[PDB]
Amino acid sequence: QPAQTIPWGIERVKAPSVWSITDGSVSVIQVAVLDTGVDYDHPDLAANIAWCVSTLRGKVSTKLRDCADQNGHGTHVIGTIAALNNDIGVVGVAPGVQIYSVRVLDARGSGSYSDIAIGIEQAILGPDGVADKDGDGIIAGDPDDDAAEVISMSLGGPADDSYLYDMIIQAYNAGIVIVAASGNEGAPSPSYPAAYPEVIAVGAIDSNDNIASFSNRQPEVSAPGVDILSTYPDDSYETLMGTAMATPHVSGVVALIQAAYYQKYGKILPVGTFDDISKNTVRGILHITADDLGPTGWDADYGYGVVRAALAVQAALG
Amino acid sequence: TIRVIVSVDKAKFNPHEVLGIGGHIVYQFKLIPAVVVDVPANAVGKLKKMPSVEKVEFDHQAVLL
Ligand SMILES: [Ca+2]
Ligand SMILES: [Ca+2]
Ligand SMILES: [Ca+2]
Ligand SMILES: [Ca+2]
Ligand SMILES: [Ca+2]
Ligand SMILES: [Ca+2]
Ligand SMILES: [Ca+2]
Ligand SMILES: [Zn+2]
Repeated sequence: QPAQTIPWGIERVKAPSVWSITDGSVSVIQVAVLDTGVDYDHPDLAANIAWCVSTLRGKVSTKLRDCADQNGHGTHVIGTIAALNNDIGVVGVAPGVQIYSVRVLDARGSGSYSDIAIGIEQAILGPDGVADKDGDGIIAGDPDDDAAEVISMSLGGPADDSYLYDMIIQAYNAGIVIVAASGNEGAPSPSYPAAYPEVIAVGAIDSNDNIASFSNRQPEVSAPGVDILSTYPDDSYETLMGTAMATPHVSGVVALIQAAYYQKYGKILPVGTFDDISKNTVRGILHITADDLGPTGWDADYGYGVVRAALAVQAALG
Repeated sequence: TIRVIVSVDKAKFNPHEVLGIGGHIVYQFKLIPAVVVDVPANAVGKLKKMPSVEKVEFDHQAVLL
């Protein structure tokens, strides 16, 4: 194992300075990552893997074997959120957050919308298979439940289907923050599900703060997505690009916001909307504390700007 | 056979109805009124004809980004 380095993207989103307050290791907080699966014994990820599930072929399996990453993309994404702060490898935006790895993409990195919908349902239900055990309407942030608080989707397609949208709505109503990649075709607007109003569409910047030529336009926010070093199978590391690598930076930031808020106040913040510019919701905070690049204000390249954890957490707590 | 996802009216739907048109249930959602089903390609019209079926959608493809 190589000595630990902090990848430029983790630096750029201002995560390291948040770690004295929280690294996301608040018990009620889980991040669900719907992707190719995970190298579940990777030394730099294992301790943060709380649940491994697969929805491939409409069959829900928690057999490790069926949940393992056979592509690598998922392992990389997960590493960007939650690689462990230690002496090896890399480090995530939220290096102590619990991860739910929900495998909705197969070896080829392609997936059915049906499987992905099922995947969102599983992030909501949690290991116990029940959304709201005690029946009080609180799901995300309810310590009595095991739902994830963040759903991270580094994937997309061109189709807008009603059942998948209805499941997205269910997640939002459960109080879950939904984050997705804008797409990698240099298109005028985001793929689905990033283009739904309930979801945070994320574009990719490179290391000189320019927007990637491949990044689908009109995102909500943007994040490091070119030359991003992270964990990769088997028990190794690799450097990749895409709006897929940006997405987890944002999910990490959200995790830290919700974790810091719950730690101080024993509650989480509402999810919020796109137009939100208050300090009273997750998305509002993300928007007002984003590094505003390009033209003043929201713009078609960067969205509201580059997410900044240090500032988002300060705004949440104050 | 194709895989499709049907949006259903729970007041008229029963998973056992699918077998009648040659199909089988793959997954019943717990949180929305929809079912994933496999059916013969020439059975799509019959599903549509079912009073419990409000919408039939094809299973689309997403890719890693
Ligand atoms: Ca939770
Ligand atoms: Ca590490
Ligand atoms: Ca549950
Ligand atoms: Ca509850
Ligand atoms: Ca409760
Ligand atoms: Ca391994
Ligand atoms: Ca701007
Ligand atoms: Zn079948």
